[PDB]
Parts: sequence; structure tokens; C-alpha cells
Amino acid sequence: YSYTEKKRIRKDFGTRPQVLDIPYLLSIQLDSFEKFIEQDPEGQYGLEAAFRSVFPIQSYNGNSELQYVSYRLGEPVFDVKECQIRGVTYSKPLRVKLRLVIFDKDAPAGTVKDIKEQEVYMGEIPLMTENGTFVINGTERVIVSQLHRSPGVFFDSDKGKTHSSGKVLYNARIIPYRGSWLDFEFDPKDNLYVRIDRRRKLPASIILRVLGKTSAEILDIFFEKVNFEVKDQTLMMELVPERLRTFDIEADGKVYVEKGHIRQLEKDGVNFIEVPVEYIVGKVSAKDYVNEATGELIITANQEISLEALANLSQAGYKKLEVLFTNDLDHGPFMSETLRVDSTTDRISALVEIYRMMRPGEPPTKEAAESLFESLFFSAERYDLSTVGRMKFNSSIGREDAEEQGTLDEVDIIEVMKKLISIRNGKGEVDDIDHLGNRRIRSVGEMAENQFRVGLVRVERAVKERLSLGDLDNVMPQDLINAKPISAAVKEFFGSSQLSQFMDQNNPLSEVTHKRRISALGPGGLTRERAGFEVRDVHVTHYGRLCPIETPEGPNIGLINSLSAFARCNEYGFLETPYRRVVNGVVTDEVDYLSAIEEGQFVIAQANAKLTEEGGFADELVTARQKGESGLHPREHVDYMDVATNQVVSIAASLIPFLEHDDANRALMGANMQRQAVPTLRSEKPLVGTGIERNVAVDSGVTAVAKRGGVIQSVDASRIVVKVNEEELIPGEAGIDIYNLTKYTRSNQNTCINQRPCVMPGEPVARGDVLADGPSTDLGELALGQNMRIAFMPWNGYNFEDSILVSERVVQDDRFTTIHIQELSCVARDTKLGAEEITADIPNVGEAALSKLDESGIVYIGAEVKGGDILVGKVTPKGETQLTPEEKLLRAIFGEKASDVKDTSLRVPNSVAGTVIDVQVFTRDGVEKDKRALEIEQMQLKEAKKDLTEEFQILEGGLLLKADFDKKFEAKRRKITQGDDLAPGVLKIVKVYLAVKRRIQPGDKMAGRHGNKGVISKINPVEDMPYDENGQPVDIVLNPLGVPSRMNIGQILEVHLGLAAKGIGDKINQMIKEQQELAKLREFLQKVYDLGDTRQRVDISELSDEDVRTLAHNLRAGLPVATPVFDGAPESSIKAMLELADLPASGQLTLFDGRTGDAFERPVTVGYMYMLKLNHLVDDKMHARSTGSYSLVTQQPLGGKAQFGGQRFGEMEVWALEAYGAAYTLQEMLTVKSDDVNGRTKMYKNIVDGNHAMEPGMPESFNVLLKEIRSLGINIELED
Amino acid sequence: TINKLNRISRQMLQEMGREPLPEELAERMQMPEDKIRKVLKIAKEPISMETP
Amino acid sequence: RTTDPVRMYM
RNA sequence: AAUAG
Repeated sequence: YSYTEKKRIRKDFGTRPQVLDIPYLLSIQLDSFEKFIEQDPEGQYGLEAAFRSVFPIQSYNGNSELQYVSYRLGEPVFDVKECQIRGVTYSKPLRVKLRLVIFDKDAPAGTVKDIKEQEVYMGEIPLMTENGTFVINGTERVIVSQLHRSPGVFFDSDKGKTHSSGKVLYNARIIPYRGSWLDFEFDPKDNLYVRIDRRRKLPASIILRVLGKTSAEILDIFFEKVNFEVKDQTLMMELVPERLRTFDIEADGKVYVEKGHIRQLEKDGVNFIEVPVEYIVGKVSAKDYVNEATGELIITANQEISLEALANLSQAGYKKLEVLFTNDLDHGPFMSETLRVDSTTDRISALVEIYRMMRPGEPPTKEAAESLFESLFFSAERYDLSTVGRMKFNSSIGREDAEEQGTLDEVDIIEVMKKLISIRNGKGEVDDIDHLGNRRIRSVGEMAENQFRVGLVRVERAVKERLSLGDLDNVMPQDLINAKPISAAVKEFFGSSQLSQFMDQNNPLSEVTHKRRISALGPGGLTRERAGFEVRDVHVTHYGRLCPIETPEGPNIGLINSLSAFARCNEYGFLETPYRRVVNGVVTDEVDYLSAIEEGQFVIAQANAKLTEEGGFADELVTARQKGESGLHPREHVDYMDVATNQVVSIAASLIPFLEHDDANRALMGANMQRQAVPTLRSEKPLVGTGIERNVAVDSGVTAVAKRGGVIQSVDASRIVVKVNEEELIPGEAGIDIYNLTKYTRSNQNTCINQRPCVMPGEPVARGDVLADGPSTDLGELALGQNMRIAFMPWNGYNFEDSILVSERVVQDDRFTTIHIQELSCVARDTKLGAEEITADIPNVGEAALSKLDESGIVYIGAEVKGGDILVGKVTPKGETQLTPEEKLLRAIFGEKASDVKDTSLRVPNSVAGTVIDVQVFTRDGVEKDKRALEIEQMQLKEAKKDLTEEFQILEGGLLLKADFDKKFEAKRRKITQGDDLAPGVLKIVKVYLAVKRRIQPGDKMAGRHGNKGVISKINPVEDMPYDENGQPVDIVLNPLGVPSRMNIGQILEVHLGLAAKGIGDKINQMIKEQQELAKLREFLQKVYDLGDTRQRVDISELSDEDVRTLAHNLRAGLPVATPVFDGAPESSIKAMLELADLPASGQLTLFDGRTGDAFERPVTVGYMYMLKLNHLVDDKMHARSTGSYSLVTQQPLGGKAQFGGQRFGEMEVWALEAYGAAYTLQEMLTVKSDDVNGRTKMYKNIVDGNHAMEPGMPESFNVLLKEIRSLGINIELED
Repeated sequence: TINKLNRISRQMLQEMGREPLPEELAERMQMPEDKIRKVLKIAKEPISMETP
Repeated sequence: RTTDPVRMYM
């Protein structure tokens, strides 16, 4: 046990040993970006691949070319924290070495006249952080992986649902990574048609003719030949034995049945058959037959032989005739009938027809047609069947060559045609479109490489255009390359792509789940409305690869998936999952990662299979799965086993205790809502857990993990200094490690990110130990919510539907109080009238509102502010304003007139009260820094001095020097002092950060981990809540009616186990309080940890006295227990745990009504549930408006709480009002509340006068409609 | 003036590897920095009202 | 056969 | 696009 785990050991109720630990959860991001940016000597991945794909750039004439040498990434201007503060992208400069080689015209082509080698700046590449995130414009973002259709060839059918009859129509689609699409389809007349890029169909034979295939060659490729001879004045079939098995058969020695088995007579073996001429009459010729004497073609290819034709060849002396084999079951004339409907007879005609279908309305020339056909599929510039696409193509058509080819050829097209014809005949099957072997994962590295190659092509066009000019004596490579297109491409992808998403940052689990998210949408994917049922379904290949539970509930159902716990992407982008080998009947601890294609062959047992001490299966027939179908299989036929019991579910589903007792519809909700939990003031571990909490806490990156072991030299709320062990020093190293903690930093969802130390000075630490706990972490365990005392009973209708009744104590102990940090900005710009000024001289505002402001007009740090309070004072110059005559008279009476400037200041939003915790001032380079900005600059300089001095002192104390530290401090000073690159016209920016403490209140959303969500209805007094015989009231009362119809029984089991765990914790607390002997404490702890037949062997004898005391202290608030998914605690274990803690075995206590003192007539299930506070707070959702801003064109109220907008009275509301008959209410809604400009002012004045009458007019939207219809040249008018 | 500012900014971006600040562009253009800022903000096309 | 004025002009 | 009903 590690020290952090030794501090609080969680009891494990699992029974199956784990042979494979859960791998790093953020590998799918880090590995992809490493592939992108790392240098590849083989040049197959990333920037090197893109550069070698575009370069060398060759001029059209041949004068010169630009060649690629190498690339490197420079040093970032700012770090991640500095980029987030300033609002800039964290990135590295791309520097590429290129040589412009200029050839000699007089010399033969290829003579190196000159070379010019130089480094070129080719843009700025955004960098991935240590946790798999990007910082774009100061915002943390995650690029989501895509599940797309693999490149290659796919054979499909319409399933007999297009034509009037069944007639199942078959098609084959070739889809590349880049380039046009190729389609081969059957019509209901059994003819083969070709489509290029989804346009008008053409007969398939055309594509063969453009490839130089004669009609006879086509027939030879697509048909077998039955031959005929004239032997001794008799007709001659060449017999193929397999075909025969309506006429009299030859071979008089072995006569077969005549006009009425085959194998017995074929056993002897003859090569001679005699047949009627009528057998020839129906056949179709296979060759073109010419006569030298006549000079004409007696019979053409693909022509039906006739009697006169037979006579003509008889006179011509030809004795052998071959025709095509054609049947109705195994062989078909489809290619012959296609040739019949084909009007093309030569390569040029086919090229011309392809040009007409490509580019209609253009005069076809031979050269243009040839160039078009070459560019469509056989040009590497415009076609790319990628390596994955090539491998899938070759596997489909059974080709074992051209592994590195990226373009189609004759063999590929002909093999696709043959396979489609074969599928029509009956040999072969169509492809499963939703099979995970046909769907590929495309991650950040691939998409970045694609966009970077796009930028490279953009600049390559201009480079070729310039090199074609010729005047290159004074041209250097950096004068040829414009990096702005490449930068535009990369910023487009990283900031405006659909898959570049604003990071989910409510809790660590939200971040981990977001980084492990796979979308079917995005560029090159599906669309929400156009996606069908089949793609949204759970395929049998999702086992161990995609979680069947975690998926968004809504229009996105089935299109967004979560990676499973052990899922991985192979080198080709296909998901694979680990399995344990079964060798010689024993289950080996060797692991093989199998993909969907490889999985189908084998018989794979489940992790629940019983095992013997020798490693083999106990039962003779085991439950396994093969080809996606489950069943019972012999023990000797099992080839693989599942590595873990949580292999099929994702991390969020793996965090749900007793998941096997929950219906999947509710497990979906539980997994989704675990990601919306808001961290609280005090993180509390779950009493009932699954064991994956530590993994999420460590792999999220929110915690501070010891890079090296040692002894904690110094601990503080903001800094941890570790004295490293003597065995783990880099020779000549200071010997200390410094961990600076994040303290009250805003997250993407305006929550609080705070790191709290969990170590003491002098405490030994090993590698991987948790030194500080991030948000929603407790001693290295994920702590999303709080443990609540729960009673399942109705309480006077306050838990009606899904309502939740909460005790006042829960509010008093601040158990669900949350900190929300909000950022506000005041931007002083430059206007035509003048420059906006930030100052405390605010007109028409007294000294009451200026108390919290300083001389510079900015609020003090630590100022408690309420709604409407001024944070930053700002005055905007205003123009001359016309005064009404009454205002002129009022000014004449009282002469005051001070209206030079207008108060446009930053104020706290209404219903927001908090504390100012940070103020930042950004000033444009060349604008005077006010007193406050100078104060912040001095404070930052002093803090940098102090931090550098302390760090230097500790590192020199560990070691036991001026130029290097002076350089570091000079760099820090330059970063602090310099001006800020702000948006044009912006003179100054002041950002104020407000910390708001939000307490639980009616309207807040609370949930468990089983889909049991609800809204708080009442905050009950403690004396009114149900209580037990010992006087302890419950904390939350939940409705028992929500359990049976929703089939989430894991919540009841969790309640029972939580009651047991809290009882055992109370027993431990009692033993500590009475100061019993440590031997008794050890005996009790060992009894607790030995309960059940579990896989955990915790020996308290190996723990020191201080360790036992620490463990007992950490078990005071309840014993944490682990119940893994599908390997959980049985009911017998729960009852034994209840009996140990001296609690009823049924989990039901006798409760009394606090209002009356009377016992409830039945026992009530009382226990402890882990409850969460979701980020759906009534503070952010309560809106109201009477009158406000209006739209510019429609003159209707704006929309949104941010704009103080109004609710939309849609069509269905109008229908409801019409059904009621409320004509006057409807007219109010249409006219005087939305867009009757005169009517709404009159209505406001009437209400102020207390008259309550309206004078409706014409809505402005109708006037707009009239104007647009008139603008369409249509006279629309109103008649009286 | 706008086009030649763009050309000079592209050459300086190639030269130093980072975006040219307005004072450096002003020095290379032999024009005041205020004129550079004027040219900079008057060289932006109107945004569409249909932009999401 | 075509609607693009560019192609008609060419 | 994502999220809630």
C-alpha cells in the first residue's frame, strides 16, 4: 500500500483478482499529439508526412524547385498560465529548413546550378498541455475524437425496398481519404452502372473502355468460355465435368440421361460431347471472327449466334467457336447486357462521354478528357486511398500487393466489379456498415495533420506560380513562403471546428469523460437530423470498445459515445480491447489486444466464469460469446477471457456502485449527471464506492502528484517543498521539488479550482503519492458529492414526483455550499468624440457608491459588493443632446447643467453579492499607466522577487550562480512590465473577479449516481424531520415511489451499505473516544477488513502504531467500502456488515414524526446516500422582465437572460390561446407586448395612470413583411 | 497604403518570426504610428448579420 | 446543357 | 455545437 492509500484503506468487496490495471485514461489524446509533433525518421506520421507529401515543389518550366530538409519547433513566448492570463494561444513556432535549388538552362536538365538553404517561419502550432488540453485564446479546449467511415470499398444493398418488387439491388462504393467517390450499382434490369462523385449513371463497361479494354477482353475477364469444335463432321463440346452435375448425351459407351447421377458416369472420364445446333442458337459469341477473303466481320463479340451465322462460319472454314458461360443461378449475363446498352466503342468515345457527364455544356477535347480521367483516380495530387483505406480495400478484394499504393488501378476496379457480380450471383455477403471494423477513430493528430497539409497546398500553389516566373537571382526561400494561409488553417481547426469544444470543467470526471469522448458528427461525419436508427444502436462489436450506457439523452442519442475502460486504438485507428489467453485449458495472465475483426473468430469467456486453483474453468460448459452471439460452449473450445469486470463500461459508469441492479435507462442518467456535479467547500469521500475513484483523481491532473519520492521539507497552503531521496537524484541536482498550488482559480463553468495540501512536514512520500487534493478530491479519491442520511418515505407531499425534502442542518453545516468565481470586464475604448476614461469622477453618483473605489476608480481587493455597486468607474464622452422646452425651463429655474460625459460603468449584476478577489489591468502600449496598474505591477515584481529568492534559497540549501538567475529574473521583469497587445481601438481593460458563496435553496437540482434526480422543495426545520429512537434526525427524505417503476435498485443497496459503513465508523469513533487499548482497535479493524470472502488481504499486523492511529482517525466518519461493478457485494455481505455495526439486518428503522412525536406505522429504510449538487441552480435560471431592449429590425424584445430579454410566445402557445378563446390576451401578446411601438408606450403610460386599456395597432413585423414582398416586385397592399 | 502595409507586415513576419508590432511597421513605412493604427482599423470588412 | 455564365462565356 | 426539460 502507498502512503496515501495507507492513510485510508477502502474495504474491497470484490472477489476476482485483476491481472491488468486500468491504463492511463488520457492516452488517446497524448499519443495522437505525440504522433503529430514528434519527428518521424521514417516519415509516416505528422508534420514530416505532410512536408514529404507536399515537397518538393517543382516549377512548371523546370527552372528551379524548393526542397524540404527538416523542421523544428521553437520556444514558446508564454507559458500556459501566462497564456490564460493574457488571452493568447499556447503554441510553438514552426521553423522549416528549405533549399531553393536553381537549375541551369544551358546545361542538361537536372544540373544543380545553385542552392540556397534557409530557415522559414511556417506558422505557429498550438501545443497540448500535460493533461490533454489546448489553450486557444486563453480558453482551455478539448478536441474530440471522431468515429467515421473507414476508407476503402463497401458492398451494400437496398434490402429490396426501392423497386416495386423485391429485387434486392446491390451496390459497391469506393471511398478514399481524399478524392472522388466511385459507385457501381445494379439496376432492376441486371445491368451494371457507374457513378463518379454521385452524378448521372453511366454503363459500367465505359470505365473499362477508358482503361484500354476491348469488348472481347471484357468478356474474357468477366465470363468463362464454353468451347465447340467440328470433329469428324460432328459437333464438339469440350466437357467441363463440374458444369453438367434437355437433350440426348453422347459417349455411347457411357450414355447419360437423354432429355430427362452425373458423378458416377463422369467417373470414367471422356472429353467428347455431341450436341444439337439448337444448343448453339441461343448462345452469345465470345470473339470477333473475321474473314481475310471477304474482309468483313462474320460474327461480332457479344452477338447471339444464329443459324445463318453458323452456315457463314462453316463456309469460312472456321471449325472452333467459343461462347460465354451463362446460367440463372451461379453465373449471369450482367456484363453482356451492360455491353449491349453501352453506346461507346473506343477509348476516345468513352473519354468524351465521361467528360460530358463530368462537365456538361463544355466542348469536349481529347486532351481535356484525358487530363480529367487521369486526375480523377490515378493522380496522387487529387486522389489518396490512405494506408488504412488501402489495407481495407485489399482485404475486401483479396489483393496481396500494392500495399503502399494510394491510387486505384485496373486490377482494383476489375476486382471490385467481380466481387459485386459475385455477390449478385450468391457467393459473398454485404458489409455491416455499423461494424466497428468498418468504422475508424480519427483523433487530434490526424485532423491537425490534414489541416496543416491543406495550408501547405495553399502556399504550394503560390510558390509554383512565383518559381514559374524565372527571375530567382535574388530570391531566397523565405521570400517564397507566406505563413498566413497555414496559420489560418491551423487556427480555423483549433478554434472554429465543431470538434474543438469548450472544455467541460465542473469536476475531474467531467474533464476525463470529455477527453475520452467520440463523436460521429463533425467534418466528414453524420448530421443529427439525417442520422438514422441503425447508426444510433448498440452494435455487438461495441463490447469492450464503446460504452453501451454513457450516451447523451436527446437528439444526440447514439451519435456520441464514451471510450470503454480498457479500449485502445490500434495503429490504423480501429478500436481494440484486451483479452486473457487460455492456453492448455488454463487462463494465462498474458493479454492480447483484439480488434473487432479478430474478435469474431474466437470463443471468449466472461470474467464471471468460475475458476479452479490450477487456472482452468470449473464448469464443463461455460458462458461465452462467438461471432457476436452469446451461448454455452465447451470448456476446451474457449480461446480467450475478459480481463476485467468493468471492461464493457466507461469510467463514469464504472463509478456507479451496484450498477448491475440498475436499469440501463437510469444508469445512463447517473453516468451523465455525475459529470455535472459542482465541488463543495469540503470534499467528502463516498462511503460506498467502486474503486475507480483514485484512478480518476490521479489521471485527471487536478491533484499534485509527487514526481520523485523523499521527505516533505515544507508544507504551506500554497507551496509544497519535497527533499528528494538520495537514490533518485540526477547527478548535480539541487535535490528539491517545488509544487505551487492553484488557489481559487475560475473554471470554464465559473466554478472554483482550489488545491489543498494533504501532507505534513517531515512526512515521507513516494513517487505517485498525492501531495495536494484538487477540486472534488479527498486524499486522492474522487469526491463528487456528500454522504447524506436518507429516509425513503413520503412526507406531506413535499417529495411529490421527484421533489426532495432537505433538513435545515444541511444548510447550517454548509454541506452543499459552493464557490463560484465570475469574471467581469470594463473596456475603455477610443471613440470619435474622445477617449473613454476610467476614473472615480462619476456624474450624478454620490460618495456612498465611491467608498469601495480607489483614486484610479477601481474597486479594492477584498471589497464586499452587492448588486448595482460600481466596480470600475468609466465615463464616455457624449454629443450635443437636444433639450425639450420643459427641460430648458427647468434648467432656467435651477441652473445646474453638467452633462459633458455619460456614466457607462461596470456594475455588479443584479442579485449577485460577493467579494472581489482579483483585479487585473491591461494597458495598451503607449498609454499612461494609472496608479492602480502601477501598484499591481509593483506587487507582481515584489512577488516574483520573493518567489525567486525563496526557491533559490531552498535549492541552494539542498545543493549545499548569478548570471543565470539574473537572466531568469530579467525575463520575468520583461514579461511583467511590457505592454499588452489588445484589440484595435481598445485603450484599457480592467478585469474583476468575484467570489460568490451559493448555498442550497429550493429549486436546486440534486442527484445520486443511479439516475435519481430531483429538485429541492422545502428546507425543513430540524425539529420537524423524522428521527430515530436515539433522537437523530434524517438529513434528506426521498420518495419511495420513484424506485419501483424506474428499476434502479442499486440505490437501496447503497443505502443499506452506507448505513452499515457509518455504523462501523461510529463504532471506531466510540473505541477512540473511550481510549481503549490499541490491541482492541487492531482486532476490530482486522475483523472489519476480514468480512466476506474477498480478494483483499489487509493485515493490520504490518501497520505501525502511528499508522493504525491514522487509519482509525480517517475511519471516524464512516468506513469507505468498494463494490465493483458486476463484482459487487452480495446481500449476505451487506447483512453481515449491518450485524457487525449493531444495526437491523433489514436496513429499516423505526422513525418518529418530529411534529407530533408519533411513530410511523411501518419501519422506514434509513441509510446513507452519496448525493450531488448539479450545476442547474435556480439562481442562474430565475428571469423576469417587464420592459427592456428591443430588436433593431423586428422591434421585438431580445432573447436571453444576458440581454434581459423576454420569453417567446410560440405558435403552440397561440394555438392554446385560440383553443381557449382568449382573443384579448392573444392580441395583447401580439401587439402591445412585442412590436406595436406606439401601442406598447401607450400601454405603459396607461398602466402607470391605472387605466388598464390598450389601443392595438399594426405589428412592425407585418410592415417588414409587406416591404420585403414589395421588394420582390409584388404589389401587396391593404384595402379599406 | 493598406496593401503595402500588408506586404511589409508579411516580410517582417518572415524576417523576425513573430507578428510585427505597430511601431516597427511605422519605422519601416516611414510613417507615424498613429497613421499605422488608423490604417489598421479602417482595413476591416463588415461582418455578416447571419454569422452564428 | 449548362447554366453557368462562365462556361457560356468560354 | 453542447446542455436541461
